[PDB]
Amino acid sequence: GFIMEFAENLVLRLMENPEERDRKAREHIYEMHERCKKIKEMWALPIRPYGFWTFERHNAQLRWDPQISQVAGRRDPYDDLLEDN
Amino acid sequence: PISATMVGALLGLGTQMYSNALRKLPYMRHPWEHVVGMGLGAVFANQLVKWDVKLKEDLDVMLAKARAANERRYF
Ligand SMILES: CCCCCCCCCCC(CCCCCCCCCC)(CO[C@H]1O[C@@H](CO)[C@H](O[C@@H]2O[C@@H](CO)[C@H](O)[C@@H](O)[C@@H]2O)[C@@H](O)[C@@H]1O)CO[C@H]1O[C@@H](CO)[C@H](O[C@@H]2O[C@@H](CO)[C@H](O)[C@@H](O)[C@@H]2O)[C@@H](O)[C@H]1O
Ligand SMILES: CCCCCCCCCCCCCCCCCCCC(=O)O[C@H](COC(=O)CCCCCCCCCCCCCC)COP(=O)(O)OCCN
Repeated sequence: GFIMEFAENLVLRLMENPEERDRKAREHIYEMHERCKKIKEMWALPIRPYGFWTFERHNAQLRWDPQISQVAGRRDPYDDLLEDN
Repeated sequence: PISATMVGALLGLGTQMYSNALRKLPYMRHPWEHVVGMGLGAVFANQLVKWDVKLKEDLDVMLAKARAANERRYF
């Protein structure tokens, strides 16, 4: 053929779907705003959590001392006296 | 698209020639260590990507746990 009859549909192939572009734009806005709200919530967390000491890793002694309160140097004076019988 | 190896190998070759130039040497003085640097860069980039994925998922778990713990004050 001639030049323009091919350059026309060439440019038309080069250009994209606008419906896809609009859908992607509204989508991206939706999830970006949702993620923005999520990050805003995340930044509100205090440095020290409400539980803190309640956490099992932050006790480390309520389940260690009971198995140590029997060794010498930690016993209540009234433990060795009546342990004989 | 770049597959974390076309960038890791390029960075390895770049840092090999970069260290080679800082000693005032010809850029391709020792191509065997150039190949070694390419391989090392590719391996390091792949490891970095995998570690990033693992690290992100672990961070998501940590944030979920922290949010659940913080929510308990209201309820
Ligand atoms: C220092 C200068 C950096 C200049 C480069 C900038 C150019 C940007 C491209 C950087 C680049 C490599 C980084 C190279 C760093 C250089 C090395 C530094 C040391 C040199 C010695 C990361 O780029 C992508 O990496 C993705 C990793 O997940 C991340 O996506 C986010 O992740 C989630 C997180 O959990 C987020 O939640 C989520 O929102 C996103 O999905 C993003 O970081 C980004 O999309 C290129 O992508 C590469 O990574 C992956 C992605 O597919 C590919 O391999 C994958 O492996 C499996 C996963 O195990 C997959 O199963 C597999 O399918 C896949 O094959 C590679 O083939 C390649 O594509
Ligand atoms: C970060 C993203 C961007 C960077 C990407 C990096 C890419 C990955 C790295 C690629 C490196 C490629 C290098 C090519 C391989 C060269 C190997 C040559 C090794 C070698 O010849 O052995 C000795 C050289 O010393 C040595 O080479 C060993 C000393 C090397 C020092 C490394 C220190 C690592 C520990 C600290 C890491 C940094 C921590 C920072 C917090 C002998 O040398 P000779 O025979 O020439 O003569 C004696 C001179 N003494």
